[PDB]
Amino acid sequence: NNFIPQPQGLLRFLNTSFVSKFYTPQLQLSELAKKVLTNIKTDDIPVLEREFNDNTIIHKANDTLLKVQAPRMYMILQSIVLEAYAIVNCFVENPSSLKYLTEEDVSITRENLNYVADYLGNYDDYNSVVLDLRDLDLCFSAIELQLPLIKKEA
Amino acid sequence: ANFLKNLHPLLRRDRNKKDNQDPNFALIDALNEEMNQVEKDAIESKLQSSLKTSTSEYLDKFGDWFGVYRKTDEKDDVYRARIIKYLLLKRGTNNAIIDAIKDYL
Amino acid sequence: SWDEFEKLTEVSAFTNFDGSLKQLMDMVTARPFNELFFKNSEKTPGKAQLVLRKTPFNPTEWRALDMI
Amino acid sequence: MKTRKLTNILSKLIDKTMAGTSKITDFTPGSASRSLLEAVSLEIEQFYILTKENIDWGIQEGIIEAFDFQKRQSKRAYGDVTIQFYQPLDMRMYIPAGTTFTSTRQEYPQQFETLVDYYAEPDSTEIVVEVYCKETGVAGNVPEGTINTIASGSSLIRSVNNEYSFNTGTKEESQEDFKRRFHSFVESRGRATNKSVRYGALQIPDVEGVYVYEETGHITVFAHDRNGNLSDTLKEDIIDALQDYRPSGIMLDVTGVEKEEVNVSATVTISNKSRIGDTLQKHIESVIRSYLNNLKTSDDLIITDLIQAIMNIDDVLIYDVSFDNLDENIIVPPQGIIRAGEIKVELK
Amino acid sequence: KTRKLTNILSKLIDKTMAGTSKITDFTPGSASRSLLEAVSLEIEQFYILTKENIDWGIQEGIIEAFDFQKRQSKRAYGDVTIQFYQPLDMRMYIPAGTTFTSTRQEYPQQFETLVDYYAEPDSTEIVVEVYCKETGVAGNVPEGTINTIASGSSLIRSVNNEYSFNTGTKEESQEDFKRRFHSFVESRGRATNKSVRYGALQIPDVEGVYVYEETGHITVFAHDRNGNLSDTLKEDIIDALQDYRPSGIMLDVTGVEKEEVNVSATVTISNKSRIGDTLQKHIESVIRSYLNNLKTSDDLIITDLIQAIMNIDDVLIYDVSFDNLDENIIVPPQGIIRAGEIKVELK
Amino acid sequence: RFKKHVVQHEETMQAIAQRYYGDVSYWIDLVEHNNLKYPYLVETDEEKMKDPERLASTGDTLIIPIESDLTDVSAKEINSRDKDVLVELALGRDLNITADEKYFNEHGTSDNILAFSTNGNGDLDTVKGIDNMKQQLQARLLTPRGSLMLHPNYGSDLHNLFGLNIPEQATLIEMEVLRTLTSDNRVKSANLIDWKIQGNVYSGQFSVEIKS
Repeated sequence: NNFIPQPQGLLRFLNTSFVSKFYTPQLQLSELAKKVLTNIKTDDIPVLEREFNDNTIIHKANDTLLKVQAPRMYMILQSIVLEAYAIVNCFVENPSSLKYLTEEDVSITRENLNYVADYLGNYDDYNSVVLDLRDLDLCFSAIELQLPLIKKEA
Repeated sequence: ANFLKNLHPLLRRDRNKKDNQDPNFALIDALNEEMNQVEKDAIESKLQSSLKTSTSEYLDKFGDWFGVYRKTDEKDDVYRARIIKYLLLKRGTNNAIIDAIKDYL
Repeated sequence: SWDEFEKLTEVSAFTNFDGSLKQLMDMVTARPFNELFFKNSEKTPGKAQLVLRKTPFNPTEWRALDMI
Repeated sequence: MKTRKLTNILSKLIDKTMAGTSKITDFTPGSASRSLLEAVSLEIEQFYILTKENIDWGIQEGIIEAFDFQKRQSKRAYGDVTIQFYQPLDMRMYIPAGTTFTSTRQEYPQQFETLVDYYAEPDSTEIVVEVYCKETGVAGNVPEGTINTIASGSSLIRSVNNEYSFNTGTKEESQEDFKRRFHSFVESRGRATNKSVRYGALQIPDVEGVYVYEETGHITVFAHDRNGNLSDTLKEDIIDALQDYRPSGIMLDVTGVEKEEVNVSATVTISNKSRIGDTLQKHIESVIRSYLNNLKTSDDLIITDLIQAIMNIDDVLIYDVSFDNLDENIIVPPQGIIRAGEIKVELK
Repeated sequence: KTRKLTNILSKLIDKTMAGTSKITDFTPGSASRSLLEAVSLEIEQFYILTKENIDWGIQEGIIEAFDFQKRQSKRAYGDVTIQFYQPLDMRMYIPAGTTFTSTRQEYPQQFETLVDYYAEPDSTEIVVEVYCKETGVAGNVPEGTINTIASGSSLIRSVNNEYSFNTGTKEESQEDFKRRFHSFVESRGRATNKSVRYGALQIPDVEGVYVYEETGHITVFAHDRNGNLSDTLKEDIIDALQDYRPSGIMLDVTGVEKEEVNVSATVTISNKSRIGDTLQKHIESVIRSYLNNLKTSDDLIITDLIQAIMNIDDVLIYDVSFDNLDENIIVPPQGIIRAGEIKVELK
Repeated sequence: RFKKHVVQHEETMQAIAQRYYGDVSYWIDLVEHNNLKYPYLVETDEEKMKDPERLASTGDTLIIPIESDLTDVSAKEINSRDKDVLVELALGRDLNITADEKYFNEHGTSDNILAFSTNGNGDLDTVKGIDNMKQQLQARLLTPRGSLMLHPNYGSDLHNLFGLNIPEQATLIEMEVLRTLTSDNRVKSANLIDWKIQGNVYSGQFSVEIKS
């Protein structure tokens, strides 16, 4: 936010029974997501006047009927994007945001990511969305192992 | 494609007759069964890849591509014939328009 | 090149009296801000390529160069 | 061949593995066997997903190949410009094709060029010529008054400006657009039909909006580009290329277009009492202009469609929308086209 | 701040030269230089000790006063007893590092003895403390698992641990340590909307609590238990919020009501050939799911319903209207929208 | 890499740093690798009883990282807590396939021999440390050179070297075994220690200088 703007669509998207045997989800919000989300809600953030890259996962979620068919699952997708968006920001810019994220907060994202993946797999409509999130499932685990080690290094 | 072939020279590809239980053989058999099922599913996709034998969701996709919409409680055999007839629709002449009454009877 | 920092240009063909295209090429390059040289096309072996890119002394552009 | 989630495949594989022994039933996350099975199941699921996507792509490619109805590539942007002279012209000058036009604005460095020569009549003061953008895509849709200079000597030219925006510049057609075009083509095989004349007139890539009006003994065709201005060359090309679909025993004419004007006033109650400034009003007005200008002659203005278009913004921000003037749907005449005029938007 | 060996040694040499005229040689190996170097090394070691103490103090010392416990990856340990066939007749030796292997094959855990123990001349039993080799929770073992000793003997019969190993410890990062303290400090807030919400959520069977605030009275209602609120839950939660309510401000607790909505909508489709039973059933299911998922005190805006229903497919839907829905329906704070009866007509 | 060291009686950390790294000033960073409190070395055993994890005494094993890895913060963090696990991680971890150690020796240069096993409970057996290195070396020696389906040139020509048990064939077999053992970069070198040929059976032994 401090350095460069963000797309309008992502800003609009971010601001806002079934159970898996292996996975047990929970709604524990990360500490970093608590503060970053307030900035997105407030107007103090640059934003572009045009949008591109329609192949992103955000447009896939908007196109499908996940909002009305499964708003609870739609809410979890926003939570995953919120934590995912914040951890991208700190490395590129604003290193002061470090020492506000822990391995437990990142670990629970995979639990929610796998929990919603099973529900999306019951229908063939969400194949594109399932193909994207599974790629990030292995991405977060690498960050979890290195996050304690990177924090001490910095 | 065979999981027994091209796997490894030294790995034991047959169960041990000395003892009934063999976790290695069970794991190899399970992996081979899964990959053989995947191979059968891939081979089974040949019918689904052609309009002449597409069924279920694939035939619905074909109808959507051609613009012919599936009717409620319509089977695949009649639906394919209806798609073929509609693609070769004969209309414009007075006799053809009169002959088209059979679909509106 | 630096599209953002460079405005619209009206470079003339006859800027150099009876000069070679290389002499006119130098004016367009505006050295040392842009590097120009002839080298083999690694991406397409069997033919040459003409390179005209911003100077690699920038931090990110320095990282962009392949390491040997 | 059917989609299956990772968990079901993993459970089936674990159940198969457990047969014949009981020295394996320990599948905690720390176990390496569970990790290997998870990786295998993930690869199988990805293979199934890619297989389904490739099957869909192959169906599309077969549809392309069978009827030779190739997808439309990137479409060039073009429009009109006005040339202004210092003094009235005394001699018939010549303007060869390929003359470049460039915008002095740094935000829109895209160039334009001509294709057909133009001759300025004697004792003239202004002339209108067509310019075609070299680049194809969204960059060609520049705002109004973007082209300022001809990027040449311009000895007899003071300034150049465009009174209308560029809308023909569009990206590659999506899958849905190609599907609709193919459905129209399939339904268009029977000539001497309105749905057939629709495809016959729409076969030219430049044409976007098109409508056909029929009477007892005459057929009339109404068509226009995205900008909404028919051209003589387009009419000639339509006449030349439509001979394979025209009715044999009935005359056909391709002409007629009129810009119908309407003023839209709407009241918006934002959920957040704060941030009700004029910037968001300007953004909403621009969105409404883009929506209304995108309509065609065949389409007609609908209150519910406008509500859906404006309410594409998240419902948390905009809580209620109402129209002070618009209360009933408006039926566009076949020759005319509805589009934005002067729009006024206010909070309350 | 801390100073290195070189600075202290140079200061000592300079002061010695300033004060002492009898000493001029400072070659390596000199007794005086060796003494000064040893003193400087000890001073630097004390400086490093103070540095480590300050690091510990800034990291967790200030928080140690408050009620919380720190973990430092202490390896698991517990008491273990050993028995013999007959009473001893000698002082048997138990050297440190003796490995007490786990009898159970499924448990690869191992333990070692840090300190030596001397058996009594005639005691038939003795109890010693043993520490695990591996840290973390993995070192925990259930009772009756340690029954083997590597340094076996004829007199030794068996080993057993009556009490389980409870001292297994795992260390978390500083952020995890600080987050619990922040939660504890934040929980102490009272007489506010967020504090009242947190206090209500502390008690089990409390979810989706909504608070409505006014200058006259404060009303709180919820549908925590299966969409309904019981009288006993109201009695229990009234007492709990006494500590959380503002002083001198009335507190009220009530139930949650619902207002079913009857709608008979009509939809016009551009391509009438696509209509069918499945399409209308899906549209009705989407409408009823959207109407069911409404937040508390959320007005039923017709514009939002139009946007939701028309967002299913822009190309498919061409016009929409409602036969039995005049305008947006306003609801009280305690009401929630529900789907009573829904009908969809295709044109 | 890191050199193992044992605390000597009445020894100080400064001398330990000076002996290996040369300059005693490096001891300030060396203590962080061992993860020790201010009582770095204490002779009294009961003193260590208060906190054995964060203390060291006589007879305990220390870690001596090389100079290049001494300054790395990641090396410090890893060596602070892993302690004895460093050797296993340094030599790696792999699944154990020596289900029948008695059987695979009877069939040299024969396929379908090795197989997985089970240790602990409900989990496939794994090997680590020097045992993993020995298992990998044995598998490489048994594996023929050009049989694997990927990354070829892995194995040896031991199956083809059977001959007339003459001295030149014995030296050829020795050289083949030495090349096979020295293929892995982890092992420094190898050399024969004894030769013995009697009748129609070849026997011998080799020594390998494994790093660390």
